[PDB]
Amino acid sequence: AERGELDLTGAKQNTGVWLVKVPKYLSQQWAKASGRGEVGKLRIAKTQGRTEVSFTLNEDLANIHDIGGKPASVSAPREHPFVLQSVGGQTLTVFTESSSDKLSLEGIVVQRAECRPA
Amino acid sequence: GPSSQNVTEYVVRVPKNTTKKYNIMAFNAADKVNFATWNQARLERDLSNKKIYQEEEMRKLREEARRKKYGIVLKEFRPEDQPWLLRVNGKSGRKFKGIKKGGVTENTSYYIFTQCPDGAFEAFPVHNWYNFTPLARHR
Repeated sequence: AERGELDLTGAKQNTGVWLVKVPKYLSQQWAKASGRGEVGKLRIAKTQGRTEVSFTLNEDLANIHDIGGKPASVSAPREHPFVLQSVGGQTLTVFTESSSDKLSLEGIVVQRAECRPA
Repeated sequence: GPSSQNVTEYVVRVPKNTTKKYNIMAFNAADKVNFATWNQARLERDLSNKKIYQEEEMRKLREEARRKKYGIVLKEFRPEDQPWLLRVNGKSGRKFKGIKKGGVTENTSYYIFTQCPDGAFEAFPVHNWYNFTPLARHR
């Protein structure tokens, strides 16, 4: 591991990651997390030739509001559906640059998606 | 909806603690990049433009001053927007130049979701997105 070298373990280990487009208000809500830093759950439900992916905030973040206080029922945490997209026509890899200047290939993007507002 | 379904669920954490910045390194399918062939690689900022001079333009009737005056400038060096140079497998291997993608923001941004040992996903914002192509395509 010398200066200027790119650590390759990740890529050749074929470690996979997801690349997701997230609405600004949702990522802003994620910033309000505390403790362990949990924000919610990612759900993947498969039926016959059909897959539904979504993200739902946890109880803590579902109850922190902006100037408004939410309206009707205050029901249950809202499901944010994912719109799955293709990655086949391109090779996307992730590389990190640490505070110590170390560069490393962490993994390959195996799935792309866009998280839609609820 | 469906009477039966197979479900997988994951806790998601979004760390604030991160001594690492996550970036995207993208290759065009046409260049057929295969990591199995990578034995070693270097990734360094290309500072070649640092010492490259460019001509910048600086009473008479305007229609009498067709010939403008020029000087030369040594631009402000922002190591951040300098391209990356990726060199694979020594001096005889492939070389790519990395250029930052700039169709900048709207009301969304990209995150990388990576799985952790405990099974949860951790999401990190993408810092920068680079398109990498063979050095030979650059002039």
